Amino acid sequence: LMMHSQKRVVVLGSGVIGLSSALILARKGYSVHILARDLPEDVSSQTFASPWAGANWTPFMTLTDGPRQAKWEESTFKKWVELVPTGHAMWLKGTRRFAQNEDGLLGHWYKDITPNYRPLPSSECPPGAIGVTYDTLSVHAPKYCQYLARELQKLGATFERRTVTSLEQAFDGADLVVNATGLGAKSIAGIDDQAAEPIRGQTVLVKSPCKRCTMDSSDPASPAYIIPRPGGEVICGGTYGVGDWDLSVNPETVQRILKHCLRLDPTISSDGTIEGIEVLRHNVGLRPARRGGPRVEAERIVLPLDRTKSPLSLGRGSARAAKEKEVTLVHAYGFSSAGYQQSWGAAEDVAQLVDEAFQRYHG
Amino acid sequence: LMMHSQKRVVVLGSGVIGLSSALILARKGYSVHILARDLPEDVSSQTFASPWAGANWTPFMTLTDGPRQAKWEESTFKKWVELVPTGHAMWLKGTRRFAQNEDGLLGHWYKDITPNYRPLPSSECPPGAIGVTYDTLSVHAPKYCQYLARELQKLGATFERRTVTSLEQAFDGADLVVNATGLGAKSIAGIDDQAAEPIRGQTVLVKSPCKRCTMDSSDPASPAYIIPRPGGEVICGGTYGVGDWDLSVNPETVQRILKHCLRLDPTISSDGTIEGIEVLRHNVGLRPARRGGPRVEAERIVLPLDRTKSPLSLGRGSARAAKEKEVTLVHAYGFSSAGYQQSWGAAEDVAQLVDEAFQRYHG
Ligand SMILES: [C][C]([N])[C@]1([O])=O[O@@-]23[C@@]45=[C]C([C])=C([C])[C]=C426N2=[C@@]4(C(=O)[N]C(=O)N=C4N5[C][C]([O])[C]([O])[C]([O])[C]OP([O])(=O)OP([O])(=O)O[C][C]4O[C](N5[C]=NC7=C5N=[C]N=C7[N])[C]([O])[C]4[O])[O-]2136
Ligand SMILES: [C][C]([N])[C@]1([O])=O[O@@-]23[C@@]45=[C]C([C])=C([C])[C]=C426N2=[C@@]4(C(=O)[N]C(=O)N=C4N5[C][C]([O])[C]([O])[C]([O])[C]OP([O])(=O)OP([O])(=O)O[C][C]4O[C](N5[C]=NC7=C5N=[C]N=C7[N])[C]([O])[C]4[O])[O-]2136
Repeated sequence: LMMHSQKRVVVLGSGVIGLSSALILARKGYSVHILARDLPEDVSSQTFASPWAGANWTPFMTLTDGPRQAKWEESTFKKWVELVPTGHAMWLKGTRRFAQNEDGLLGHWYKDITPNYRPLPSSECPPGAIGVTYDTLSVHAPKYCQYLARELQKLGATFERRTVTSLEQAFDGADLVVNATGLGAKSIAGIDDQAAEPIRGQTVLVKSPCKRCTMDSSDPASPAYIIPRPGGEVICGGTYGVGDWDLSVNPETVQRILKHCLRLDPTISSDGTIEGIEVLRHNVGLRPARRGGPRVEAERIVLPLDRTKSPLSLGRGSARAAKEKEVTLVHAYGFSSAGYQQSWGAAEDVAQLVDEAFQRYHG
Repeated sequence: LMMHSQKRVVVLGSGVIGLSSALILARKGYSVHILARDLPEDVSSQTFASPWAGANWTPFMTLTDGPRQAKWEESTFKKWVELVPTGHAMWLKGTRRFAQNEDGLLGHWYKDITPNYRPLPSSECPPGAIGVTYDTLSVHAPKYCQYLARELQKLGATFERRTVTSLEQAFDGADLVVNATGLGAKSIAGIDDQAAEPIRGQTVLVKSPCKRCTMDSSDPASPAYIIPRPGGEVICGGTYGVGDWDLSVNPETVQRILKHCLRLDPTISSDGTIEGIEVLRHNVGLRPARRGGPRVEAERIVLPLDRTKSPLSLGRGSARAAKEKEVTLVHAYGFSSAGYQQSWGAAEDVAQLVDEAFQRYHG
């Protein structure tokens, strides 16, 4: 007769959001099992977003438009500062950010977070653009997820490859699931979220000692960015193809991205020419976005599902029947272009929802 | 000092085409190694087509439009007949095929292949449609690939998971590669085929003892088909979304497919109603098609690649340089909606090209 945990949770999804959420829960003493199709070793899989990110910290919203996003970003910056000594995050000093106009600088809301924030002179911007410079942070996206997974191993979390088609498959050995499935949320019966949408991102991974980050949103016909990452490499971008599921490399996009990034910073090349860029890989990932913004909230659901709950329910629609339990589903998906930079703060909010649900519903 | 093989080949890709090609080569005494991202155990992976097929034998072209396709189909039918005794293929007796008009019956070219071919009376067709009936064959798509893989194991072929980005990575231990990469052919440097395109197919897998196949192309607003497969299950379709990469399940498509299939055959349900259909899974796969039709041909290529051969070449465009060898690349991709029904005949043509290349170029 042993004393077993009364704090079991399943995390569905093993991208940066599921991993971060799992880790804070494990630290809080929950017994965590991670169920996912794609795991941190899957460093070239296009069926999840996390391998493909820069990943730097670049706020995209005003406070009024994105209050949660700012909270989550501010919290994650603090965490990444703590990771610099051990090399899991890296300073991007003197990052340059260009916008079409003052509005695109988002009210400068993050100016107390990124050190050394200040305007750039027009001489330091693309023609007709406006700019600021500051010190930000980046992580090596696949290696950061693998780090989180090692931390999870030590805290007793376990992992299992599974592809779920209906929610009851996740409510396996726990009465609370964290839904961190990115795009998958649309096609799981009992979630069925039609608002989930991809935002396609093509990049070129380059070998370069360049440690300068440049974020250029001043040309609406050509998104571009240069994001150095731990390790001797730079990610050159990019695209933001809303609703585009295409996983193939566009060769014309390659040329546009490299020409534009070269204009922003010639040192990404050996000799300043497109031909001097040492290309390591051409990449395409689908950012998991959501019309109406990221979903971070707790829902109570009755199982089994019926066709009345979900058009995708399995079995005969004719059912209604069977055993019947109520469970808690804590959503955490739709982070779009900002899942890494929001991940720690989002995870903190997920863990708070789990604590509150446990108090109300789980004894 | 042992006598080693002088007949090494790599097959790049492990869908039905790569597997079939590998198997005929192994039978011919080649030493075959299969390199692929997705292998036959990956029965729910959306990054290749082969898990998702019906798979039945339904010619789609006239002889004049598709001479190779007909050759390949006729050969594969003979092979599948040979597989019926051991349960790897199944007769679909009294299959019904509906078309909008006589032209859609393709000149009846296959009437000596499928037993019991004859016209249907209009009373047996959707209103305004024309029809024929015949006996055809189907295989269980994922299990058929797993069968081929067991046959390959016995003949000494080996497998390795790899995702290739540039052709030299495949020319590993062999001077001849079979390129059976489906959609992947567009994004591998040294192949770069912009004509590769997906054709998206959504289906509903249903549990039903129904053994009747119905193929309905008489409604251009609603493709539909019911394909029984070994095992107690039927695949209900479908869609043909040319150029559509969307991997998510469309709930409105579910309703259209089930309503239309029910009109064609009520016995897919327990009680003849949509609600009586026992749904096992909702599926989306991308057929690997190609503008200009399937590509089955042998090319000679110099390695290393340079930026002049491929916009996606790795390293600096500035290169031209390095060791330099010529190798043989035998293409086998772009089979669209007909890769299973063409697979054996296509493999026979691949193996002939390999024999001829070996004679001319490989000693
Ligand atoms: C500049 C920037 N920002 C940009 O560009 O944007 O972006 C990214 C992405 C991409 C694609 C790119 C190209 C880039 C990048 N970069 C970054 C940065 O820098 N930063 C940040 O922050 N971010 C970013 N990004 C974005 C990201 O990536 C995102 O957001 C994330 O990753 C997201 O995450 P999550 O949410 O976690 O998601 P994922 O990863 O996708 O994962 C999912 C999961 O789940 C699973 N599943 C699904 N479904 C299912 C499942 N399982 C089971 N069953 C079912 N059914 C999967 O598998 C996984 O695990 O930028
Ligand atoms: C009625 C009919 N016909 C229709 O509907 O159409 O179709 C299919 C499909 C689908 C999707 C569906 C839904 C259905 C179905 N079905 C069938 C029938 O019935 N019959 C026939 O014949 N067919 C069919 N189908 C179609 C099929 O599926 C196809 O064609 C095939 O599968 C194709 O094959 P292949 O060519 O082999 O391809 P895949 O599978 O995709 O594979 C590929 C491979 O490769 C690899 N990769 C790529 N990339 C790469 C790689 N590796 C390495 N590296 C790189 N980069 C992959 O992974 C694999 O392995 O019907």
